[PDB]
Amino acid sequence: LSAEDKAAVERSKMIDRNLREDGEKAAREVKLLLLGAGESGKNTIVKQMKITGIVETHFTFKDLHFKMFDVGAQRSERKKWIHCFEGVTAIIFCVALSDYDLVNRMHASMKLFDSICNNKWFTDTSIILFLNKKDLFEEKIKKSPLTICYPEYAGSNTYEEAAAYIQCQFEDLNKRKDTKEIYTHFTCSTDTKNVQFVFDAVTDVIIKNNLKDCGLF
Amino acid sequence: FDMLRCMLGRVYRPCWQ
Amino acid sequence: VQLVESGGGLVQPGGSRKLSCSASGFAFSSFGMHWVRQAPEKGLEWVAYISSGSGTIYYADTVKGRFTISRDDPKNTLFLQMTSLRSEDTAMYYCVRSIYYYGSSPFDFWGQGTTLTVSASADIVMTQATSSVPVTPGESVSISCRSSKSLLHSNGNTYLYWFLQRPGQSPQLLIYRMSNLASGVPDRFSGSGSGTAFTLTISRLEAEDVGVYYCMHLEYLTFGAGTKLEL
Amino acid sequence: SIAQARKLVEQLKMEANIDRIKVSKAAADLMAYCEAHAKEDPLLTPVPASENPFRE
Amino acid sequence: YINIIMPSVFGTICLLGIIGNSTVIFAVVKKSCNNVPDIFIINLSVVDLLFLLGMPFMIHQLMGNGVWHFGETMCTLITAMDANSQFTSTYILTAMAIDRYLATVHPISSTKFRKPSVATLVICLLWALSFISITPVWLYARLIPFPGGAVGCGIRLPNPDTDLYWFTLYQFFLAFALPFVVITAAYVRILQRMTSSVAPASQRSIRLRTKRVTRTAIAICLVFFVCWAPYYVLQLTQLSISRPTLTFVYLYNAAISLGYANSCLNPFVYIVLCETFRKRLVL
Amino acid sequence: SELDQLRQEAEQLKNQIRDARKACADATLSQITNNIDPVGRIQMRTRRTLRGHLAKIYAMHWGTDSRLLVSASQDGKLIIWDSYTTNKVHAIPLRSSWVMTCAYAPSGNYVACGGLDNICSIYNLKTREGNVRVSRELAGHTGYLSCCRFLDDNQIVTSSGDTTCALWDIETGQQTTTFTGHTGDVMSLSLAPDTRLFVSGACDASAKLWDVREGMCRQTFTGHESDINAICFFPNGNAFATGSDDATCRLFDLRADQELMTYSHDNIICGITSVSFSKSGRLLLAGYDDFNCNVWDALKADRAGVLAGHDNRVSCLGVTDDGMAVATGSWDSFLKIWN
Repeated sequence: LSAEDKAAVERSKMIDRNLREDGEKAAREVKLLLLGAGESGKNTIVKQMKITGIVETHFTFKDLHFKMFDVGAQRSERKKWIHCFEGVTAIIFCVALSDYDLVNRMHASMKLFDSICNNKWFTDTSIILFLNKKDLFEEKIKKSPLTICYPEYAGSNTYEEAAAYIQCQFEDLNKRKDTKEIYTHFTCSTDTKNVQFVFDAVTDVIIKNNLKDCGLF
Repeated sequence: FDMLRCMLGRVYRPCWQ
Repeated sequence: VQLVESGGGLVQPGGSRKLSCSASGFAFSSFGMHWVRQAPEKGLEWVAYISSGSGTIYYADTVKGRFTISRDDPKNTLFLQMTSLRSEDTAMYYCVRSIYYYGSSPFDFWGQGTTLTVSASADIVMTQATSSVPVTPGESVSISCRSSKSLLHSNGNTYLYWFLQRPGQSPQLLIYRMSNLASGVPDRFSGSGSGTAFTLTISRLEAEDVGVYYCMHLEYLTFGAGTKLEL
Repeated sequence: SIAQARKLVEQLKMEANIDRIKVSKAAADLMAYCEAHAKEDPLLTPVPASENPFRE
Repeated sequence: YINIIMPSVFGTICLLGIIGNSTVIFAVVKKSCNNVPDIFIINLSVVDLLFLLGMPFMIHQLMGNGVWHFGETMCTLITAMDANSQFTSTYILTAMAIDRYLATVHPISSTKFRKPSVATLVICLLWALSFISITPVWLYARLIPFPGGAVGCGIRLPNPDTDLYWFTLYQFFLAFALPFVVITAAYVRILQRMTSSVAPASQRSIRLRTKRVTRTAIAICLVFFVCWAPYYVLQLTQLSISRPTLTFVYLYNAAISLGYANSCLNPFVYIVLCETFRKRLVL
Repeated sequence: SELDQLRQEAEQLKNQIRDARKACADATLSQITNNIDPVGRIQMRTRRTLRGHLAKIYAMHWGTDSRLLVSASQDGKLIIWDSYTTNKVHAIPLRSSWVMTCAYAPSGNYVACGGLDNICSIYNLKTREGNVRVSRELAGHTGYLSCCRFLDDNQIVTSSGDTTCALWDIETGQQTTTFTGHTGDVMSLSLAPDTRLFVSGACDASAKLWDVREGMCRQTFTGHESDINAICFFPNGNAFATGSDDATCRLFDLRADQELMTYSHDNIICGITSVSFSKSGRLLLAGYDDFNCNVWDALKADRAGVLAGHDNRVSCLGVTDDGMAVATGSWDSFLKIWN
């Protein structure tokens, strides 16, 4: 038996109880990741959803705590730490609409999106696509045809067709359409329009995960 | 071998009385 | 790390009393606590113990049922309510903190204590003999203790403790498990034993070690008779 | 710039200034060290459960 | 001959139930639990296993010379165990349906009243409710020597030919009336309130998820209906009859076989309709 | 001078180094040690199992007392496990949940953790208040942290993703010495028994030996062809073995500056995550991406045994000082002690 190890076992049980409580609290809380091209509007969406290394921003919306991670200050090898984010609820990818002629920048954004969407560590996570600088894109599209970036765009030079083609081209990069979602949204200057879309995508992913766990899907 | 009695709830009930 | 005691004073026999202990400077939630009673002429006596999670509460043979002990983690206060007191409990109590894990040092800190006055087997027995041992500064003094039951557990750790109580001062832990020296004490103190007889040795003795030495943890915590050093 | 190239060349020269021994001598030394601490190793040779602290 | 048709189908149904329950138990224990659906499915599996283990006594009471070999003391124990297993099986099924409804329709608020701490409590509550529901069976089930030469267990009640109404209606309303409508309503509400404001549009993934959820819900409802409905409809129709016609006995035996088939192939429905379970099956 | 002239000089120096290495090699280790009797099959069982974590375990270090080990996981908790009694001595709540390295001080008073955040936090385990506190925070790195390992109670060498290693001082919280010889980001670190030299492996398929006191790369080894994720130091101190992503583990030595031999198998195609040596050095336990772990014969390059108790990616592997047991950690939130 034991003489003084009983108190050690009691302490271990208390630590186990605290760890279980903390783990349940963490699992109840949704986890989000941010990625995209340089100067794509991450500093803008951070200000939209009001609150060196990884920058963590925490906020509660509709009785749901959100954990958001920004990785833009690490000039290292991405594949050595991309697996550390496996299991995130969703990934927010931001691409500036008015970057089709900024040289090629849209091509770099497409390359990054293809690399991150087809990555073996994110084969089941959902992607939330944000398109920033919509007003600048609308101003530029009148004077600059979209054919400069995409030479095969056989369409009009209006905002609606250009935006639809951009969304279709971005969604076509996904080769895992079986069990993956791409929530494409256009940002707005008015508040409670981006956070609402984030909450809707998050609750859709939560419903999907609950259905998968219950065995229905 | 010719049991054709009255059955109720997976068991044989005493039938009409 | 401070332990302030309250609730003492003259009480008529057969009444009730409440003892309160205030803890500050350390995490009280994750620390087990003990109550130690010392008679005006006798040695230390164990009373009760409560764990960190407020469970596994133990009482002495003559304390069980009569006394109750509870703790308030948010309030950082220990409550010891006593009922149906008699003339045998006229003594000052001490509150001792203790955390139990691998490499820990239980009974490391002792409170100042408060005086309380009341108006008119199958347990390990520690004798330790040696009521008085005259000493001379600069010499070496050895303290010997004996236990009825062997304290060498099957895990290889012997549960033995040495306490030093200077006159008009709270007891302090010197050596725990008869081989590990407590933090904050001079290295001249040494301990050894064979599981039945235990020896405490002091080298280069000075006037700061004058006091009464107490010895003890396999089962529920008898103290020793107490060896007093006269300078 | 040329400072990085110069310091790299200096580092390569300092590395080349060291002395090396034959691979046979190092292999023999490693073999002797491995063979000396063979019986006392508790992983290469299983220890009886009496002296094993991790016995179930 | 005509006397070897019932035991063969009963035995193959029992074997299918045994193998399916064993596979589900092995898969769940190898998965580890801390998941509420896992606890619900493991409890349903063990309940179905107990039901199939108790089935052969009822079958032997039916097939053979019509003689209850066991004693009268074992009569009540066996019938209470079987009826409890059937009632707690349907209770676990409807509770799992309610849990799925809560998880799907309420994705945020359901995190409060969830977790294995509440799952075990609701399992114990359902078991207690099943005990209460089968308490009337415990009073009954005294041995009835109706044929005279042989003896078969019977649930003879006071004021005979009058308690048949109360007992049959109580069993019907506690087995195939409330749980069935609850499961159907829960699945309908799950199907109606999928997705979220049509945010993901109507891409391939959403279409596949909707189709799979609809197929699973329809399959579960069809399995629970097509098997159990004949049994209780025959038990209700026999309330107004006194003697059989050499065919109603065969229909009742077929209904009992259908109920046992439901209890046996429910794990098969769970395995087949779940893609994650089938993927786990290969290792 | 001109860039082309310096590049030609560097190429000439590399050619001279290669010629010196080739002319100094006469007999391979395998043909020298073929006369040794084979180790034979080795069977190990899971004596202890630890299941207190709730996330992916990324690091684990053994204390010098051979009794307590610290484990790090993405849940943000560091647990000091009791090997014998399967108990949790302490639980450390991390300010940053991203941790991929941990270390235990030789004296046992302090522990270190690090990860995506650029700080190797130091926690004091012997506080008077009874609770662990953040003694120091080292924030001089610019990349993700890979491994910071203690040298004493006041010094610690930290390897980060900015291709530079540092020698931190705990008392002052400043980089006493910075090593900038690597071109790729450093991933693993190891210390010699005498604590005078250390070798680090980066993603540029090269391992460099550094001096703690002086502070320059004495030797570099380019025997691999892919990223390096694991490295360990031989107990003798005259050799070291490192892993890689090309399913090959190579054993280098310091006094000859060349690769003695390599460990590889056609069945194995995944990379190596953790490399550790036993007390004798005969057995080389190397982690792999797949769920199992392999034990290699150091002097014969033979598969001594396979440890396949896990069901996910094995991340951290360690051998205690006395070699009594081996602890293997994986991403399935389970820690297993083998013997």
